[PDB]
Amino acid sequence: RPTFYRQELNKTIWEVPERYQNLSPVGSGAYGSVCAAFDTKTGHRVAVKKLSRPFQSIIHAKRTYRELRLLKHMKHENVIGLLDVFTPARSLEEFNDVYLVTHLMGADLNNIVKCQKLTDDHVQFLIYQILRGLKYIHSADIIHRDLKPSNLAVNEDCELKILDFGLARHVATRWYRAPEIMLNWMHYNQTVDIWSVGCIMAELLTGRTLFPGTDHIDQLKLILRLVGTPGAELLKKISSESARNYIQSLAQMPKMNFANVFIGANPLAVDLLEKMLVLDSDKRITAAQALAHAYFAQYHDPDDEPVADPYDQSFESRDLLIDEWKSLTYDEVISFVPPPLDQEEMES
Ligand SMILES: CNC(=O)c1cc(-n2ncc3cc(Nc4c(F)cccc4Cl)c(COC)cc32)cs1
Ligand SMILES: CCCCCCCCO[C@@H]1O[C@H](CO)[C@@H](O)[C@H](O)[C@H]1O
Ligand SMILES: CCCCCCCCO[C@@H]1O[C@H](CO)[C@@H](O)[C@H](O)[C@H]1O
Repeated sequence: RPTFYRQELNKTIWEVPERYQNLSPVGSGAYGSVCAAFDTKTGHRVAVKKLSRPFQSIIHAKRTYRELRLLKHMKHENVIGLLDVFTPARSLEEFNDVYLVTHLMGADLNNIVKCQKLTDDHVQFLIYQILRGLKYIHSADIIHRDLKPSNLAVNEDCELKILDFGLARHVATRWYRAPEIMLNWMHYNQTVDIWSVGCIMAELLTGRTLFPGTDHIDQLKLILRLVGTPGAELLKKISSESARNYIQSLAQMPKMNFANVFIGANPLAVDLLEKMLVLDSDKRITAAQALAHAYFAQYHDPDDEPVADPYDQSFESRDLLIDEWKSLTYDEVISFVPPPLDQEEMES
């Protein structure tokens, strides 16, 4: 067991192994509090995330366990991978905090979009990497649920990683969210993530948020203006008569021609955007289909787009006591094994 030390940053107490020095805040959010640090054992900068009140309620306890299970499973070049997991607790009875460590990226995608106007080639490589990491996530029967520029970060080579997963089941921008999430549809497709990819791609191409809604209804207002009011084939799938009547009451909006909306973009990029930003989720392109789209011809390698090991998420169906959730999390902390050092990291 390493020696821990305590330190206050922007009003939150941090207790970490001595290996981690130079703690500086990165951000404070609903996910948790996040610091940058220098890992004196590896010589790399890391991001450290302290779970906020992990066992305050059944919901929070399950959500803590969910996040740790998820992150322990993720081993892919374009997905956040866990370098370390620790708690200052010496015993399960003392167990009340969880810290998660990953490599510190250079910049998130809000900062790249504000820093430069990306070339088409850059947009290809960034979106390709998101879809590559997404193929992996969907292959484990996971929906990310919260792809957005601040959950996407890159290094000096524009190598990209998908970060924090959406932990809601059954503060946080709406701008990249699939309309069916906002409307309580309840049996979501993995293609909610594909909707979010399309919103991101649009923004990378234009420099501007595609759908910057002011609130929940505005968000859907802006979506329907671009993709149109729902077609007959989609209306067939909506049980509620009152819901259909309200839609039929709207000013009927046609789908806009994306070639005109994104005028100047690579026609292949526009074609791919049309296949992502479809209202009907059954008709959105999948991550694996999108990687085979001609827009990615320069980067697509069918033999280097790996899939995930099966992911046992039978826990999602459990209703357990808070003490069991806390206990199962603690077992996961204890059993964690750090990945190996890279080959490039060692010499002769
Ligand atoms: C110079 N560098 C920069 O400015 C930036 C670096 C990053 N960056 N790099 C990695 C990383 C990981 C997380 N989350 C996290 C974590 F900290 C630890 C373990 C697990 C997880 Cl999911 C977050 C917070 O989520 C938004 C930001 C992160 C973002 S801007
Ligand atoms: C008031 C206008 C809102 C329109 C929202 C679309 C209605 C979505 O409603 C959904 O329809 C699904 C299929 O019938 C059901 O499975 C879901 O329970 C229901 O919420
Ligand atoms: C009708 C109000 C505007 C929102 C349209 C969103 C339609 C999303 O598409 C729907 O996704 C559901 C899964 O969530 C599927 O069950 C439905 O089959 C599919 O049509």
